[PDB]
Amino acid sequence: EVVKFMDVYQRSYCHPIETLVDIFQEYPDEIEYIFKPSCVPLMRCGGCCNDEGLECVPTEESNITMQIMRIKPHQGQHIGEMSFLQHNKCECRPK
Amino acid sequence: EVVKFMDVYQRSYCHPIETLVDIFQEYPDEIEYIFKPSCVPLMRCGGCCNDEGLECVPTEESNITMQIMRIKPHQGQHIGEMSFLQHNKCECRPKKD
Amino acid sequence: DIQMTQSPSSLSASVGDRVTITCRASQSVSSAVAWYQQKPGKAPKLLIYSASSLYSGVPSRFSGSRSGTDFTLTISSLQPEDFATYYCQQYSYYYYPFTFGQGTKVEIKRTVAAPSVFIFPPSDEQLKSGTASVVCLLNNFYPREAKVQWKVDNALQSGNSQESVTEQDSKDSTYSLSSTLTLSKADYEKHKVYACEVTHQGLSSPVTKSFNR
Amino acid sequence: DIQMTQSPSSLSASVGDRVTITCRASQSVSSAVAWYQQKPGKAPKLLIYSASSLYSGVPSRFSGSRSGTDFTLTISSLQPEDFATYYCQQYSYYYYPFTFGQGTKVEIKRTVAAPSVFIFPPSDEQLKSGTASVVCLLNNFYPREAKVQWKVDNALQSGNSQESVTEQDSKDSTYSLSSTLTLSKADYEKHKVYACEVTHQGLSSPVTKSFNR
Amino acid sequence: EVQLVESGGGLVQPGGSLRLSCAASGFNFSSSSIHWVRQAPGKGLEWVAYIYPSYSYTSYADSVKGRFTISADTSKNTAYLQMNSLRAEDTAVYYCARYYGTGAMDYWGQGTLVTVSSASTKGPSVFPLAPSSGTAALGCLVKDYFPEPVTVSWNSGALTSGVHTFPAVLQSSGLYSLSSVVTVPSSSLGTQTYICNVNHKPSNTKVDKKVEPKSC
Amino acid sequence: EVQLVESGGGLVQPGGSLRLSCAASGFNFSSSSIHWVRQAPGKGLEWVAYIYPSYSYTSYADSVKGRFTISADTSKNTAYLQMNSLRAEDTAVYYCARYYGTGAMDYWGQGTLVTVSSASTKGPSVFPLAPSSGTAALGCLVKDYFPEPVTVSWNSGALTSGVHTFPAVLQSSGLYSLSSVVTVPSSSLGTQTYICNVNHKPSNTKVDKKVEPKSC
Repeated sequence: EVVKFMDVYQRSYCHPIETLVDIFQEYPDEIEYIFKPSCVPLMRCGGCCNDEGLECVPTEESNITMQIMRIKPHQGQHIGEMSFLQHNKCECRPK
Repeated sequence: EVVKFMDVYQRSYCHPIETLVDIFQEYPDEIEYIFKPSCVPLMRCGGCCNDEGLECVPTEESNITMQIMRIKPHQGQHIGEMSFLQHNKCECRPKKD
Repeated sequence: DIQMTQSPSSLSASVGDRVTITCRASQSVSSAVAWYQQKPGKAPKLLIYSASSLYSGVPSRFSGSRSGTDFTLTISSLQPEDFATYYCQQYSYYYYPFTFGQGTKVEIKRTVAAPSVFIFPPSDEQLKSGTASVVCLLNNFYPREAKVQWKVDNALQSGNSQESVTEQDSKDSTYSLSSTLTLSKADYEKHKVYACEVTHQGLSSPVTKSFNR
Repeated sequence: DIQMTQSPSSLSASVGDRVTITCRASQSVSSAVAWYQQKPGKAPKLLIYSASSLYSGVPSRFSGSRSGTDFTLTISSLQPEDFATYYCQQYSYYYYPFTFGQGTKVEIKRTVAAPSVFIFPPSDEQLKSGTASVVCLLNNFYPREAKVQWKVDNALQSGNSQESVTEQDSKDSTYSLSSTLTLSKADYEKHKVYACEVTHQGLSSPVTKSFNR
Repeated sequence: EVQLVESGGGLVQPGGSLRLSCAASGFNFSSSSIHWVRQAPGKGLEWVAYIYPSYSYTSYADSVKGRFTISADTSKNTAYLQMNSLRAEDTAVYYCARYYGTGAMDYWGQGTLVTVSSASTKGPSVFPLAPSSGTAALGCLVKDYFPEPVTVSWNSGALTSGVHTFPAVLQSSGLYSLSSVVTVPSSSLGTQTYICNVNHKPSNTKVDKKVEPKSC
Repeated sequence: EVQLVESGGGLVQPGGSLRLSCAASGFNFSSSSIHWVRQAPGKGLEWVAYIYPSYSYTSYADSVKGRFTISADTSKNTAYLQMNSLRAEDTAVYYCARYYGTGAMDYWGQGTLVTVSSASTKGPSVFPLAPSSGTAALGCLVKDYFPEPVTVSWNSGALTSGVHTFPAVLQSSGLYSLSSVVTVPSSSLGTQTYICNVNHKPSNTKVDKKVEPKSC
C-alpha cells in the first residue's frame, strides 16, 4: 500500500545513487572500440533539491576501476582496466 | 580494489533499477501545482543490452501510489495520493522506427 | 522537526540605529522564510516573505536577507513605533507545515525621563465592601527600572502591594507604572498617613507623595 | 561454460534438397554465432558470422538464421561438394572468448552404384622381408555399406584383414574401399587360390575376383 | 477589504468542549485556506491545525490530533475549530490566519482567548480613582474579576489622548485586578464629564462608572 | 593474399615440451590478433589460447592455463605457442586462426599434428601393389610406421585423376599402415612410368618406389 510523504522525500532528496552510465558518454575520444558491457554501474548525484533555483552537484569525488572487454573489429579483443569517476557526497547548490 | 568483468556485466545488463523520476515529466498537464518532493524513486528499465541495434524496454508494468505534497500558490497545499508507473521486468528488443 | 533559532532574545537600540536580528535554521529550508511583527496585545503582521521580498505596505526600512541557512531581518532605521516582538518563520512542509522562532523583544532607547507621580486613596464605595486599595501612579518615564516603596505612618511595607507596568509607548517610548497597596478596611482605618516613595534614575531627589484620611 | 548443442549428429540428403542444421545455445549469446565447414583433412572454412550475415565468397545457398537462442544453418540447395562436417560457434565474451558444438556430419544421397573390383597379389619385394599383403580394391560405389570377404582355397577368414574406406567424393559422391589381407610369407606360400568376394547392394550376383601364385 | 474575525473563546472546565469560529470577509473562502495558530500567555506561536476546504484536506498538530476538529462552512464563508477534552496547557490565544504563497500567513484574526480552568466566574467591582489638586490624573480601578479579559474605554471611545490601561495583575485570591488611568488638564475638571466604560464579556457585566472630584 | 602457416608439431614424450610456430603472411600481424584452436582425432574443435600483440594481452583455456605460453614476435610476423608438460589428452591437431569481427575466425592455418606418446619412431617400409590383367589399378602399400602423418603423391604431383589414398589404419602392433591406389588405362602400362612418392616427415624418410607390372 501507500508510501508516506516523509519516506518519499527522504529517499528522493539529493544523494549519491547507483546510476547506469554509458561508457561512450564518459570516454568519447575512444571510438575505434566496441565496449562490452556498453555501460557500467556508477554512483552519481541524482535526486531533487526541491527548488528551481538550485541543482544537485557533487563535493567529494573518487575513482573506481572496472575490467571492461574492449573489442576492436577485425583486429582483437581484450579485458582492459578502465577507470570511472564516482560521487561520494552530494550537496544542493545554486545554478 | 578492482571489480571483475563478470560482476560489471551482470550488474549493468538490462534490468529494472531504482531511478529518480521528475514528477513533471510524468504528469506534464498538471502545471498549476508545485510538487514536494519534485521527484520520486521509481523502478525503471535501465542498463545496456550490449548492441547498438537493440534497446532495453519493459514487459511487465505495475503501479505504485505515493503521498505527494501538492502546493498551489496563493491558494492552498495538501497531501495528495499520486500514482506512478513502475517496471517489474525488462527485456532486450529491436529499435522500431 | 526543523528548529528555528533566533538571536538575540531581547534587544534595545536607539532611534535611527541599525538593528540586525538573525534566525538560524537547522537544515536547508530554501528561501522559504517569513518575518512577522507582533505588537503587544495584537496579532502578527507580515513583514517579509520568501526570505527577502517585502510584503505590500511594509515600510522600506524592513529588509530580509539570506546566507544559505542563516536568515536575517534588518531594520535599517529603527523608529519608536517599531517597538515589538519579531518572529521568523520557516515553511516547506516536513511533517509540520511550519515552525516559528522564539522571538526578539525589540526595545527603544531614549533620553532619561522622570515620572509624574500621583497617589489615589481608596474609594468610599470600596470601603463599604470591606477592602481598601491605595494606588500609586508613575506616569511617562524612562527607563523602566523604577523602585516604588510604600509608607504607612513611616513604616515600610512587605509583599502586600503589586506592580503593573505599561508596555513601551509607540510615540515617545516612555513607560508608565501602577503600584497597588491592598489592605482591609479595618487595617486601613487604624493609620493616618499613607505615602508612596518613588526612586528613579530621572529625578535627583526621591520624590514622595502622600495623603491623610 | 556455454554449451552449444547441435542437432542432428549425422545427416544424409539428396542432391538439390533443403538441409536444416540447428544449434541450440544454453543462455543468450546475442547474435554472435558463426558457422563453419570442415571438409575431411582440411581446416575449417567460415560460412556465416553474426548468426545471419554471409562471409565473402561463400555461395548464396548457405544461410544463417536466428530465433533468440536457437540458431539455424540452412543449405537451400545441397550439392555434392557440400559433403562436410558443419560446426556452429558462439562467441560473446563470458568466461571464454568462444565455444564450439560437437559437429554435424553431412552426407550425400545418390543413385545406387556398383563397385569396380580389383585384387592385388603381394609384391615379390615384400616377400623378401617375410610378410605378404593381399589387397582387394573396391572402387567408386554407393552406398558405403559393402561387405568384403576373403577366401584362401575356399576357406573364409577371421580378423586377419582390415578395411579402409575413402571419404565421400566431392564430384560424384561415390565411395572407394580397400581390404588388406595380411599373412606371413610361410603361411602365404602354403596355399594356391586367393580370392575376395564382394557383396554389394549394387551388383546382383556377388562378384568374386581371384588369382593363383 | 480583507478581514478575519474570531469568536467563541472563554472559560471551560478541564475535559470540556469549546468551539471557535473564524469568519472571513473580503475573499472567496472557498478558493483559499486557513491556519489555526495558538499562543500561550508569554510563550510564542504554535501551529494547531490547518484546513483547505476546496479539497477537503485537513491536518492537525500531534499535541492536538484526535481531540480537535477543523471544519468549514463554505456557504457561511466561515471556518470552525471544535476543541474537545481541553487541558490546562490548551489555555492560549487562538488565531486563525489565511494562507499566503507556498506557506506563511498574511491576514490574521484579532484572536480569541481560550482559558481552561476549574475556577468560578467573577464580574469586576469598579471603583473610581478620583483626582486631587497644572496637570490632573484620574482613573478607574477594576478589581476582583475572572477570567481575562477586561476592556476599558473612556467616554465611549471619545477619549484616547493620555490614557493608560495597565496590564491585569493576578492577586493572591486567584482573581484578576487592573487599573485604567488618564491624564487631563486641571481647568477642564467640573466642566468635562469623565465616565469610564468597563466591559467584562464572560460574565455579561457592563458598568459605566462616572469619575468626579469628591466634594472635599 | 592472406595465409597462416604452422610448424613444429610431432612426437613428444609425456611431460615433455613442444613449441608451435604460426607464420602470418599478407596482413599486419601487429594490427591484428590470433587464436589457437585444437581438434583431437574424431572429436570437435576446442579453444586453447589467444593473443593480441598490440596490447600485450593474452588468455588461456583452463585445461591449459599454467602449462602453455603464447608469444608473438611482431618483427617476424609470427605467433608462437609454447607447450610444456604435455599429457595424453593434449594429442590433437593444432590450428592457429586470425580473428574476425567481434569474434570468429576467418583465415585458418593448415594445422599441425601434435601427438603425445611414449612410443618409438618408425619409418615406413614401402611395397608396390603391382597391377594384373579395360581399366587397370595399381598402388603403394605404406606399412608399419609411427606416428602420423604420411603424405603420398604420384609422379611428384603430376597425377591426381583416379587416385585414392586411404586413411591410416592402426594395427595390433601399435604401428600405422595405409595403402595408396590409383586407376589408369590398360594400354598406358609399359609406356607410362608410375612412381609413388611417400614422405614421412617425423623420421626424415623419403622413398620413391617405382611401380611396374612384374615380369610374369
